[PDB]
Amino acid sequence: GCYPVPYPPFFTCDPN
Repeated sequence: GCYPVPYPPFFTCDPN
């Protein structure tokens, strides 16, 4: 699952 974040990178993704 990937969701937006405040701190860069703005793209986050889980290890699963």
